[PDB]
Amino acid sequence: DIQMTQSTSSLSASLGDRVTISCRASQDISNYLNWYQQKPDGTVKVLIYYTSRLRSGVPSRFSGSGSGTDYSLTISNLEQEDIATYFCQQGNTLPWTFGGGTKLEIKRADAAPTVSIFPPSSEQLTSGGASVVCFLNNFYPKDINVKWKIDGSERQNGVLNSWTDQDSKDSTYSMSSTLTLTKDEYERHNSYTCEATHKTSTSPIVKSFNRNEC
Amino acid sequence: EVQLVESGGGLVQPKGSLKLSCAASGFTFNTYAMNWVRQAPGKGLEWVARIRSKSNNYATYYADSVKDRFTISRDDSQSMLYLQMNNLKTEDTAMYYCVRHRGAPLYYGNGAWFAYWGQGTLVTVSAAKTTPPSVYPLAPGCGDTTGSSVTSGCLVKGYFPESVTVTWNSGSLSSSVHTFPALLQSGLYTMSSSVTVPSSTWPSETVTCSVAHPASSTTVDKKLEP
Repeated sequence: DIQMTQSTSSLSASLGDRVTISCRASQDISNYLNWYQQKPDGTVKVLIYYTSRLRSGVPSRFSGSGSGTDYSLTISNLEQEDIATYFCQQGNTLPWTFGGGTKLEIKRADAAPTVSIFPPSSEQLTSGGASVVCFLNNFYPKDINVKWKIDGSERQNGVLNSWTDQDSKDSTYSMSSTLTLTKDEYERHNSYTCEATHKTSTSPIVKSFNRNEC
Repeated sequence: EVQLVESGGGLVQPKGSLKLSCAASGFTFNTYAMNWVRQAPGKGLEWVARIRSKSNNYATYYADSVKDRFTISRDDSQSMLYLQMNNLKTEDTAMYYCVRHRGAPLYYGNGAWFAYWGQGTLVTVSAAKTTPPSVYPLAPGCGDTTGSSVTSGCLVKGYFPESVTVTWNSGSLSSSVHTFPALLQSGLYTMSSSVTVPSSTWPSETVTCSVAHPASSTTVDKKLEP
């Protein structure tokens, strides 16, 4: 089979930049090389076919070049809506094979997270469980640390963290942190705090509640 | 415009069977070749199978990975594409896309490419059983306020398989919603969803999450309360 390689699996660029994504085929594919965009929500569309032909309806900032085994997708003057994963595909011989994808992040100005904390619900407590949840919303860059402090002591067991995709509108990220305890463990303590550490602040952004006041 | 709507995705055990469907509209279905293309979670695209038009006697082609296990077929009268999947394997776990082939090669080139894509239907091949989620409201505790905004949520815990859909106010609140990708922990998924609104409009006006988990026939609504 013909192996398609996109040697860069991820990249980060700014609005207005030139973005070049490369694709190499294991053998000559006679310019039967196509490019697709997959948006974060999973929607796929064709951009370019037969190396350089622009699909009707696709903006002219997308162009393709190459011959033989070596091909490139260029996005000139990168726009906000171009956050996506890009795939090449040869159509010369069966099976028709795809490259591994190149994920494109778009930069933006640094932004501090908005932090929200939530106690366990009555419903869950009744069932004998206790999940405390912290949201850190709309921050940049993606790297962020969240710590749980229970009565002032850090707690790491039972914590699970989930980052959103980059927001297609404003290029921010969001993350959820969930601390899951037994009901009996929950009732044993009073102060529940989530602290966010991020390059946007020298001191953490903190949210807290007290069990016996909720 | 072109619509390709996949259905039939769901949980199946190893060595089991499942049939996918795709309902096409907005183009002359019977003049085009059709494909299935798939995508394993967090992975890239893999072409699965092709069926040509009636004018080319419905010639079929398959990727070696699925050959003799999968059968691609079409019903032109109903503008439907099918994929019968037998003797399923763990590594068949994927989102499955219905895909219309490129048109006339004299205009579009001989090389194969994929002109229109559906949104996909998810197939999960796993020994684990279906488990509905527990849904819990995420309400701020009493005695704190920032005058401008409040953020609420729903926690969706301990389900299998993917996926779930959370809507806020029957889809009315779309703009302000974050969805947190599910995480698998000891055989079960958990995810959450958040919505942010004007501090005025709630609690004065009602905010409800509706959580669907089709695999377990569950739909749960949690009205959020102070």
